[PDB]
Amino acid sequence: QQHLLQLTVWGLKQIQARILAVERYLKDQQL
Amino acid sequence: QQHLLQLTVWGLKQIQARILAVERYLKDQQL
Amino acid sequence: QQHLLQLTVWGLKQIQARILAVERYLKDQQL
Repeated sequence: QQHLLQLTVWGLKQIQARILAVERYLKDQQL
Repeated sequence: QQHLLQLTVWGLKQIQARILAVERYLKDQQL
Repeated sequence: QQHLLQLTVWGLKQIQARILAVERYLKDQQL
């Protein structure tokens, strides 16, 4: 099967990690 | 029931709020 | 029909584009 809901939950987790990386970057670069 | 699609729609809304916070931060800190 | 999973996959794609815009902004503004 294609399990698009499971794939989407995974895509959600990848985007959370990208936003967390940007939050950290801002902190680390002291903006 | 577990309603994973509803949970995922909610998770989507939390990530939109996190990205909006970063967009605002950039504006507010004048980068 | 309402196809909430398809709508959510689309919402996912809009949020990826917003995060990519912020990643690019940081690069372009040289933070």
